[PDB]
Amino acid sequence: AGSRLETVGSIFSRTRDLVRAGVLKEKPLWFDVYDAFPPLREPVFQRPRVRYGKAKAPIQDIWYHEDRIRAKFYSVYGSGQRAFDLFNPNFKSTCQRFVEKYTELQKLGETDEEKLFVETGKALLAEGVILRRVG
Amino acid sequence: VESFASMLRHSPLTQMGPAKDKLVIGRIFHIVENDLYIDFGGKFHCVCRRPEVDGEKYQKGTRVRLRLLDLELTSRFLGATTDTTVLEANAVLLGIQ
Amino acid sequence: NEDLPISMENPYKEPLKKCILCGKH
Amino acid sequence: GKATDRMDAFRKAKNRAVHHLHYIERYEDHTIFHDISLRFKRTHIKMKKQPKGYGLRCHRAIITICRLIGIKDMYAKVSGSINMLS
Amino acid sequence: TDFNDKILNEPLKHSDFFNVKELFSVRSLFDARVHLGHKAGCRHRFMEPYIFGSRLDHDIIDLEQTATHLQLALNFTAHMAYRKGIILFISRNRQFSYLIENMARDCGEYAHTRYFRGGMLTNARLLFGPTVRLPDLIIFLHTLNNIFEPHVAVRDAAKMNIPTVGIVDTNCNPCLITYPVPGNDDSPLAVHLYCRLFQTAITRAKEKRQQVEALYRLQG
Amino acid sequence: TEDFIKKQIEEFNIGKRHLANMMGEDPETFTQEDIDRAIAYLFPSGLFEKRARPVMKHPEQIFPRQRAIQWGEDGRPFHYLFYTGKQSYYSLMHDVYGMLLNLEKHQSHLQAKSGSR
Ligand SMILES: [Zn+2]
Ligand SMILES: [Zn+2]
Repeated sequence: AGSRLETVGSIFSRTRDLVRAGVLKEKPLWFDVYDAFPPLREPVFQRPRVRYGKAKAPIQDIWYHEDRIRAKFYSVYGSGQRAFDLFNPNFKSTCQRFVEKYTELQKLGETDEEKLFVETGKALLAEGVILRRVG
Repeated sequence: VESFASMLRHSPLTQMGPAKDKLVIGRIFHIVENDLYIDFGGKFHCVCRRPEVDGEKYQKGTRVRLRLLDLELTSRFLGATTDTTVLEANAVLLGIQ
Repeated sequence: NEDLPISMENPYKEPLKKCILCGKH
Repeated sequence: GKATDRMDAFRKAKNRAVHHLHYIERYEDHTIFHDISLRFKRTHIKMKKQPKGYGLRCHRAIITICRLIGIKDMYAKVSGSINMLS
Repeated sequence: TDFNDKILNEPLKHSDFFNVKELFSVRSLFDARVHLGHKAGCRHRFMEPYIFGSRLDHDIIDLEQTATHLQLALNFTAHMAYRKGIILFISRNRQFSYLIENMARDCGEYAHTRYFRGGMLTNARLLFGPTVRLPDLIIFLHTLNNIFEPHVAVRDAAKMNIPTVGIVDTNCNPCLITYPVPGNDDSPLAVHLYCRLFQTAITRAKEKRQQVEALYRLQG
Repeated sequence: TEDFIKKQIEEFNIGKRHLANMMGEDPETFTQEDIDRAIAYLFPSGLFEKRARPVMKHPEQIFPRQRAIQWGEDGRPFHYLFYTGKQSYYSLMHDVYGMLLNLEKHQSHLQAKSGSR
């Protein structure tokens, strides 16, 4: 056999160096498939560490402006009576109807957020959905 | 034409925002003797119990109604470097449809 | 492209619960 | 290799040591590629590159195992703790 | 003896000998709920190059290089079964343990989703017998065992000079995982997407194995 | 060690023939209970433990079972769950959980399509 030192390098490195030194008299199969078709990252062993000090994570938060529209929609109406069906791909709920109407009303150019909100309520009443605002 | 950011900008999980008390429908895929497992979408499932009302009506394949408490329910404890999960979400049951 | 998220200041954030005697003297 | 009798411990050390192997690339089959100065917990090992006529100015264990790698020409000064395993 | 040399030399010269670009798309991965993730408190450090971002402390996998990861992952597997690889589906999870054990059965291969007894990969030479062909490729579906630690066969297989092409989570550790793919490994839709995918990669490889065997006995 | 099992079965057979010869019977009728009677009379051991007897039986009780080789010349395991080591027990457990799963499937689809030890 060969090596069982997983911490020396990647498995391709040790197998390459070992067959190239020629103690191994038979080249393995996955070696030819490995140097034929390589992976993106060499899988070399790393001890993990711990963030100390002012280091933080470089994974961002995911927001949109429609999330801010949903914020005031949820602060007023809560969840609408339409229960979510998360198997439905195009489930356009009252949040989604509210925000789509809000975007095509921001396409009018009313800077005032309250008349946008209220004309959005009127466009949903013109669609036919009863608004359950906690008055 | 259809990118990756396009698939999850208007995806329903981004559409509904935070899962604090929202109505959701979910189905049954496994039952053990007292308990029914409610696969409502997202990563995990939630388990609940048969209420006496509509007792054998809650069967394998029926839809129910969920109140949607938080989706994973993890918390780091006193001396642990990482929080442990439960692989559950554990919302509150209402009824059917 | 335009569906990329934009780094902003975290909506849906609840306003922090004052104590019961907070604005009082 | 650890046992209660000697010769089976020798057997154990040989048979385990074949399955644990490095490969060390040697510059012109006689000396390392550059100089190395590190430590293993207390043992400041320190090696410098040497030309072809310069022999092994090395510690006795380093003499032996550098003979068994195939290195021939090196200098080495080890100080602090001199434990053979370290 | 050169016909055997030519029968394996030919597939090493194309980026898809079996054309595995078609076996999935980015739409099906999104529609099998692979992009979701654990809490960001359980987020692991090596996953920061394999995560798109965080949605309200739920972590989203960058699904673009996931496909690029899966391209070589399926390329590695199906090239191996072309050359008669022994593929071990090690998946220590008791929610899909019944599903996987027939997946290796109806693809003619092997699986070990049970409790890992001690000297399995390392001390094979008396646990199984004096001469035993160990698996040449080991696929992981769940790299965490049921105590949320690295499963020991991850540490054992790469120690045994054997490559591992796993499904890696957003809380796992893909250090000795040679061909990882960042994917959800928890939902039944996602693991069924996997269990259909690796089933296709073996089977598409095996029919193009048998035809070039017929190609030697085509002329002679 | 399988060749030793063949030699032992043919030796048991020809000893059955010679027991029928010395007992004056046909080799076609001289049976196992009569074999036990004859050899039990012919060799009177004075021991209390019955495993320390003169024994000539069906040699597969006399010999332990030599295990089946799980691989051919190409070395591949024949059984799918060979690499857990306990192949037979875990295979049986897999089949029994399959019988229970299709039985649960039959109970749900029965609601959907309606001494010993
Ligand atoms: Zn206060
Ligand atoms: Zn896992």
